[PDB]
Amino acid sequence: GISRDSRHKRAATGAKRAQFRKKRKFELGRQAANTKIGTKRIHPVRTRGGNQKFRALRIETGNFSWASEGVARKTRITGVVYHPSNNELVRTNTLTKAAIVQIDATPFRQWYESHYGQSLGKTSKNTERKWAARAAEAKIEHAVDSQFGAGRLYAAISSRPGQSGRCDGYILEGEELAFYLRRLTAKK
Amino acid sequence: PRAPRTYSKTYSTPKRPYESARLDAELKLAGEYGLKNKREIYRISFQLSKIRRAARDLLTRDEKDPKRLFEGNALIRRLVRIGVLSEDKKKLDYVLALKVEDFLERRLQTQVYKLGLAKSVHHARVLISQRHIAVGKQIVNIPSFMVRLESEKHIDFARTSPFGGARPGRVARKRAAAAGGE
Amino acid sequence: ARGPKKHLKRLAAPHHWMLDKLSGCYAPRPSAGPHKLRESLPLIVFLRNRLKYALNGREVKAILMQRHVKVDGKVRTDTTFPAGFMDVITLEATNENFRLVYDVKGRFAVHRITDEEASYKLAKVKKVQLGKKGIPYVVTHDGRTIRYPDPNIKVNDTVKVDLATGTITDFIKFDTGKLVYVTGGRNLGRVGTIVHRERHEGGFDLVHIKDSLENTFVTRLNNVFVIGEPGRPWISLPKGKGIKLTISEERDRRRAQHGL
RNA sequence: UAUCUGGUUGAUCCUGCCAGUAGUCAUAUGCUUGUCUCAAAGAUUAAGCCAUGCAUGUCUAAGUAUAAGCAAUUUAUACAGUGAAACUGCGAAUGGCUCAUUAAAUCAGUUAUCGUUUAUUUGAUAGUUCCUUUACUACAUGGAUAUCUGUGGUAAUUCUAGAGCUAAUACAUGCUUAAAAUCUCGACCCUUUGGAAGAGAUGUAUUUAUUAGAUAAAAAAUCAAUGUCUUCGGACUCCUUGAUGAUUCAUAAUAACUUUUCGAAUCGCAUGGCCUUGUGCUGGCGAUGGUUCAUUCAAAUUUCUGCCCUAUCAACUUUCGAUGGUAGGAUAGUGGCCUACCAUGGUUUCAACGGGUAACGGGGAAUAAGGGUUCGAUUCCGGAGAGGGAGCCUGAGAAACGGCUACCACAUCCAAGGAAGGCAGCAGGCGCGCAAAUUACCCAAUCCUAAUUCAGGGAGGUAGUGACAAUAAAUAACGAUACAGG
RNA sequence: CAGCCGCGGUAAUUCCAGCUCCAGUAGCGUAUAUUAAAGUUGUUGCAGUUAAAAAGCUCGUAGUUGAACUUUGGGUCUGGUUGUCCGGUCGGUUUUUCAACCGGAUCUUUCCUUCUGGCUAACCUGUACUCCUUGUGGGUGCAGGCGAACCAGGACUUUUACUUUGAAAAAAUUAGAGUGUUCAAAGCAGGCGAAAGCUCGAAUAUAUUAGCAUGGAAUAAUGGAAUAGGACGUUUGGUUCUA
RNA sequence: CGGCACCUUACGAGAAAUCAAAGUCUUUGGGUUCUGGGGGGAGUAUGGUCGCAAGGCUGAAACUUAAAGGAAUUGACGGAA
RNA sequence: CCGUCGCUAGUACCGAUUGAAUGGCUUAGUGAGGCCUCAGGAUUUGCUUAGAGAAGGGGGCAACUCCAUCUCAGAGCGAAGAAUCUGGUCAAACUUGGUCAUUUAGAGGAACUAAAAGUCGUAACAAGGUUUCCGUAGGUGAACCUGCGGAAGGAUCAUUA
Ligand SMILES: [Mg+2]
Ligand SMILES: [Mg+2]
Ligand SMILES: [Mg+2]
Ligand SMILES: [Mg+2]
Ligand SMILES: [Mg+2]
Ligand SMILES: [Mg+2]
Ligand SMILES: [Mg+2]
Ligand SMILES: [Mg+2]
Ligand SMILES: [Mg+2]
Ligand SMILES: [Mg+2]
Ligand SMILES: [Mg+2]
Ligand SMILES: [Mg+2]
Ligand SMILES: [Mg+2]
Ligand SMILES: [Mg+2]
Ligand SMILES: [Mg+2]
Ligand SMILES: [Mg+2]
Ligand SMILES: [Mg+2]
Ligand SMILES: [Mg+2]
Ligand SMILES: [Mg+2]
Ligand SMILES: [Mg+2]
Ligand SMILES: [Mg+2]
Ligand SMILES: [Mg+2]
Ligand SMILES: [Mg+2]
Ligand SMILES: [Mg+2]
Ligand SMILES: [Mg+2]
Ligand SMILES: [Mg+2]
Ligand SMILES: [Mg+2]
Ligand SMILES: [Mg+2]
Ligand SMILES: [Mg+2]
Ligand SMILES: [Mg+2]
Ligand SMILES: [Mg+2]
Ligand SMILES: [Mg+2]
Ligand SMILES: [Mg+2]
Ligand SMILES: [Mg+2]
Ligand SMILES: [Mg+2]
Ligand SMILES: [Mg+2]
Ligand SMILES: [Mg+2]
Ligand SMILES: [Mg+2]
Ligand SMILES: [Mg+2]
Ligand SMILES: [Mg+2]
Repeated sequence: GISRDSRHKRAATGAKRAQFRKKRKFELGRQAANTKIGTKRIHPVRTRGGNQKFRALRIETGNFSWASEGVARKTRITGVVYHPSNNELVRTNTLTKAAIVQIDATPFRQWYESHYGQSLGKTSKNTERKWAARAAEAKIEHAVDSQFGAGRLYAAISSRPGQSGRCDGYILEGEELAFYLRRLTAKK
Repeated sequence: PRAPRTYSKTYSTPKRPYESARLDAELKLAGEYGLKNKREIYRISFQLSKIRRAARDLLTRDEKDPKRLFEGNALIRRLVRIGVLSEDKKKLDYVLALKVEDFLERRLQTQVYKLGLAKSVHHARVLISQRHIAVGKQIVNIPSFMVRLESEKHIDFARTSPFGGARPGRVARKRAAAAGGE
Repeated sequence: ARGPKKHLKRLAAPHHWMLDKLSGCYAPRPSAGPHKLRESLPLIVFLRNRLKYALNGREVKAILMQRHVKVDGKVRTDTTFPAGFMDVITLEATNENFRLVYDVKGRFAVHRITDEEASYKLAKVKKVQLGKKGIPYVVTHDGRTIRYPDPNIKVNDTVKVDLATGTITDFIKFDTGKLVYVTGGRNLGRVGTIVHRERHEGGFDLVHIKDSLENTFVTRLNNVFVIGEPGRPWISLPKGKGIKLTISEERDRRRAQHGL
């Protein structure tokens, strides 16, 4: 029904291409998922070659990742903070790929407390040595720290949840992060 | 769905109908070699025509060079086998002018008459039709057979049937019966 | 149309079957196997039209069921199993061991091979990749995939496969001046040495190849198969031995050799 | 197998056409028609309408069988011989038909998928499911549902409501089988050369991150971090890496998530090897499943170039995607395929755009000096369609029509409440028309499908009708006598 | 009746019947298409003073076309390919006396793309000089080093058109080889033994549009050094590197 | 050297009048534009377009018909000489 | 030999009917049916130790030397799961309009063609009895006339000084 035909689309010039054949299944495109954040729901869809393809619906949670540390966690999402394609996805609050979001962050904090164990926002004798050996490696780019303190880390989700089902993304760092922040500021 | 069985409307009418001289010639030819129709003559012409065309084509390429050399040679050989070409003439440019008369002369029509057997062309034809004459020991009953020259000496009366002399044949039998009755 | 096509019409059937134009509507569609439809040979065509050990399809089927046929060690029961180039068909009753090898004209010649040679299969190299768990594996243009090949077995080389075990006996490196056998188009079935390799970035690597008669020809790389070193091929090739004579020459041969 | 003749004229030579002539697997028709082989055959009008019948289903030593079936007798004190029925499987997306659309579309050759899916195919292949480690599911886990047998409704329909049992490679659950190595955690001593008892995590898929996946040559000074062997001046040496023309490729690690895929509670034969003499632990020939990678069958797209007539179509496209961008969404995947935001492009007298086609494209056909011209519904390859247009289930593969759902148009069956339909399969009928065959015989061939030697097959063949077209040729021959020519 | 020309108006060879007779023959007529004929659609290949046809005239963008000029000539060897000179021979074959024809290497004021390196095959060699007819007949043999005998990587190509051979243009069709369907139209068959087994086949060629490949450099265009911002390189400084 | 101009043979042409171009064309190819394809129906119908109009440019078919033409030859004829 | 006006046939042309028909696009309004979607929960059950009557309800009075125990009130926790249903989306079709193409009735009009013998002229052809044409205006009963300019296919390749 909803097709991906280049049969329709007039032409490069403009001539109205007549309806050559009734559109096929292999040309199809399904209805959009546009996953929100409100109770965990998934529906698969039997695609071409069989092959299930999990559609995220109202997806809560997902493993958002650090770059500097090289880690990710069983972490909740809060809200759709800024989506750069369309702002209608921020009113309705529809999570998607490369939409900027705020991350529960508690899990991250916990992990840090194991990893380095110096705390963000503001025992045992040989493990002390280990701790000493670690830490003072990554100083973190201020904004991130603030987010951590808040309980709301700025990420960009990069799993396509309408295709994958999972809602796994990326803690924002550096220049891109800054840009995103700026955009957010402009919006608000 | 198997495949189209191929055919040729082989044997082709002339481009004018009533070229009087031509007609006369045709008639004469028929008389000479006892044909049922002009159709046969036309067929013969077509056969010869094709050969002529082939020869022309060959000529249009260089003799020495390959296709011309080989295909032409093969054609010549075939002609010789048939017995239309002579043994003096095996130079392609000789085939070019073979003539229909020659072709006619090579038929099992005439190669009965030429070898005696029949007596009078038409008679020979009739004999051929009526299940006599075996070129090998296999009964030919096509007049327009074209004898192989290599198997022209082998043209005999049939193993079976009369004249060859296996069985006397029907009327004779009747006569015998009558005699017996008497 | 609407999915995979299941028939093969007898005219559309590939010519190197050498099938009758007439005698039935269809030809046997060689099923999914280790060889490409048109570059294959089904077990019907082999046991009926070539060998004539079966007078008909039914007979062939019966033979298959009886399980005297073995295409490359394993048994086979499918009428239309595509036995392709280099495949070794052994009929255990008769002991008529065959390797499917091309004639100079192109069609598959019935090569009545000995029992000792019909044992391995020479096969090309299509790919060299690594699979899961970091294991390097070679692929053959003649079906198989063999794990763990000698690191210097690269693409378009040839490989003597033990066949019974399905391993690697030996290999030939593709290079200048190494006996090669042809499997594509106008030169299909010939045999030669290898002179050049026109590299060409993307658009088909050509190969200038001379035969025993010093007659040069060119083919694409995919259409060439490395059969040995000049003088010593690794397989017994049929009468003619990939020479391919001129038409005139052939004619001469025919009409000189009249031995009644 | 290069050919011209009649016609203006009072007569003449031209322009010029008409007319003849020849051919057409080009149709029709008019006469006629003995035989052999060969054989197209409801395309042209109406992709008009269709009574009836048939054209897809199918089980092996090997999925299930207490038919209260057959047949029965010298494996069943859980089963074992055949097997209706049904659930599971697979098939029904091939084939056949037809040419309505359709004019850069289809199609032809030519590339590409580093741009993807691919049941089947043959090749391959998964000790890590555990989660603190002093008493726990294995020599076999569960309850259903159909056949049946029973209780029925209905005017009807390949209609199926209730009970009773009863299975499965149904469909759900679910066991074993570690060593090592690497990464996160850790009782202290002894003032450095610092150095470790021991605790947790690490399959495969999934996701984004992140690293490796190297490679144009030789030789240094020393500044910050400061390691190994010290034969306590100091030395430092042997230091990893596939393929492509080309990658963020193959692929392998670090990190997590995961409504944790997968990881054989599977069927037929056969019944071996050690005794720690238990019925112990062990081991053969096969079937099917199941993972991504191959392959094969394919699949969508996609590169380049090529179409019939028309200017009595010169502008078109762009509000309602046109062209491009950015991002998303979707898709198996590429992509204005769709959405948001922005830019103003894009095509065109090298005929864009529009209109027409009594246009499906090509292979090819007819004609035939050379060049051509016309035709191609139609045996092969592609493409479309199943009255029209739409939508979707199942499935590896359908936007299927011998599947479904709707609306329109047509129509059937009725007890009027409601049911069922789709011959452009074959045969046949009407209808239309100048114009086209038997409601036959069979799977023996040809090949095709499945659980598959075994069944099925209007695909296919076999005849029937058949002057479509083509080939081969009987329709007296030899005498004698009798009358004439040479 | 008559395609057309035309026949019919009391002598019809053209109408309607008999006989003769012609043509074709199990076929032959008619109708419409269509191809040939039609050089009456013309590129090959037409016409335009008067037969139809030159715009009343000039201008003019597209298109279509467009003068001549840059590497010619000579030598020196060296491969063939058929006629010749006898068959030197058991109707076929191997040289010479000769030939034209098609190449190849070179040298001619001449580069054919150039190098960073791999292999330097070879002797331009001469290190010991001799297995040895009186010898420059002949080779065990390795420091300087001819590189075309090949690669494997740069550097950057004036770009076409044209033509070459090649690789690809499914089978059926077409052309076409072989072969006794009895002949042929066909068909892919067949053929030969002891007739205990053996054995030839199922070719070849076309299709030229576009793409791929290679040789050719005439023809036709295109391009380059004229603010030389040009070319080289023992430049000598530098500047930006990259590593 | 240049544009508004006779005679013969034409071997060149041409159906011929004639033509020194209307030649170098079946011994067919210097470079280009435009026009024509039996006669009539018809420069009409229609649509376009151009105009104040009259008209212009553009431009059919149905249907019809065996001739329409050209050039000359001999005649016949002419209120031609 | 040329026109007008007659007669008989046929072809097309225009043309009021607020014509008729088919199809293609198409405004606005409606909008079937599925797909996803928001829910919705007929029913089916597993595991919980949740108390039985049970006659060894685990190997001899007894939390059975209590067994997937006799089995329903549990109730909690699930898994699957119909009608029904909230928004999308694809969108057939319908309703009423609008539009392009092709057809097709069509009173009347105004043409053209054919045919052998109709009517009034004699336009052209001979200097055709005003020489023909062409363009153009204007007139007429019809050829046609007549201005103007042009042409000779002219009725002249000719008048010297
Ligand atoms: Mg799969
Ligand atoms: Mg007899
Ligand atoms: Mg490639
Ligand atoms: Mg001609
Ligand atoms: Mg005249
Ligand atoms: Mg006359
Ligand atoms: Mg004619
Ligand atoms: Mg029809
Ligand atoms: Mg089909
Ligand atoms: Mg990296
Ligand atoms: Mg990767
Ligand atoms: Mg995108
Ligand atoms: Mg066509
Ligand atoms: Mg059509
Ligand atoms: Mg067609
Ligand atoms: Mg049609
Ligand atoms: Mg088809
Ligand atoms: Mg119908
Ligand atoms: Mg449908
Ligand atoms: Mg049907
Ligand atoms: Mg079907
Ligand atoms: Mg039918
Ligand atoms: Mg008929
Ligand atoms: Mg059929
Ligand atoms: Mg009959
Ligand atoms: Mg007979
Ligand atoms: Mg008379
Ligand atoms: Mg013509
Ligand atoms: Mg003409
Ligand atoms: Mg004129
Ligand atoms: Mg003029
Ligand atoms: Mg004018
Ligand atoms: Mg020039
Ligand atoms: Mg032929
Ligand atoms: Mg005309
Ligand atoms: Mg709705
Ligand atoms: Mg006067
Ligand atoms: Mg007058
Ligand atoms: Mg006058
Ligand atoms: Mg007046």
